[PDB]
Amino acid sequence: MNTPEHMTAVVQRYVAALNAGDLDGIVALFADDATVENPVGSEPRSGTAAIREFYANSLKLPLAVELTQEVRAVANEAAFAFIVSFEYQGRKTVVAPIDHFRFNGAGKVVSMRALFGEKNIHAGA
Amino acid sequence: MNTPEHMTAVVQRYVAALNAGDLDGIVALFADDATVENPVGSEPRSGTAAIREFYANSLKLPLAVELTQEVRAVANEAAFAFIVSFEYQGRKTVVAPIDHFRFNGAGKVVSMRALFGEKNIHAGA
Ligand SMILES: C[C@]12CC[C@H]3[C@@H](CC[C@H]4CC(=O)CC[C@@H]43)[C@@H]1CCC2=O
Ligand SMILES: C[C@]12CC[C@H]3[C@@H](CC[C@H]4CC(=O)CC[C@@H]43)[C@@H]1CCC2=O
Repeated sequence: MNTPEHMTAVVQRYVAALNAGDLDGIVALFADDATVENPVGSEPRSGTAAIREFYANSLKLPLAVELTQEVRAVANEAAFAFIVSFEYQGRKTVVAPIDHFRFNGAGKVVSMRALFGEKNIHAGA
Repeated sequence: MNTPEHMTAVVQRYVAALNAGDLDGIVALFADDATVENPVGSEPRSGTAAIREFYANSLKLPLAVELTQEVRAVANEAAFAFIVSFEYQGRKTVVAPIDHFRFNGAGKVVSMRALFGEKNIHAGA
């Protein structure tokens, strides 16, 4: 069973791996047949290869990632609020999404969706 | 056509309605075949009648509801972090869930899922 402690630990590990640029660390949290929809509304990317490619590309820039509130976890799901800060096109940018994870029996993330829109993307020029 | 601005406005109306105990106002935001899963993992309430009953029971005891961060809205979906505060017989409780709304083309909410676990239910004060 997915304990709240496990799902919370996985969310923390995810954020830590992103903040450190640990690609293998991020991918290791996902099932081999998992799906990533980032952002919500974009083409779903499934399978280890597609997931690795997505994060590999995201990590081409140093990302400062931090949780901004307590993790919500119940049943086999977790949701969390956080910020991702980086410099893009010579402008300080802070994105504030809410991510949602679904876990399987092995405690692996089988589906992740990052919900953020244009109004959650803050570029300070 | 359902847009990000519309969904965000609906989340604001939803929170204001919860604070006013406006059952009709809350229900008016949902589609006829909408569903409510509170909390995530429990049997979903389906249809106007069931949804109304859910909110009637959920608001018997007055709730102070507040968005704690910006609303996230994109492609027919929205997610928001907030708190629900109430007191009963001297016992204060603050619940911090993350809600996920899915909207249909007509701009009505077809799905509401409230993700929170016991770790998100804070007693004491
Ligand atoms: C700034 C940006 C949106 C915010 C996106 C960024 C690409 C990397 C991802 C990585 C994240 O983890 C949070 C959101 C951020 C886009 C590049 C083009 C664009 O518009
Ligand atoms: C049942 C409950 C009040 C109703 C709250 C619920 C937490 C999730 C939120 C989600 C909503 O969008 C509607 C109101 C509902 C509380 C858990 C503890 C409690 O008393």
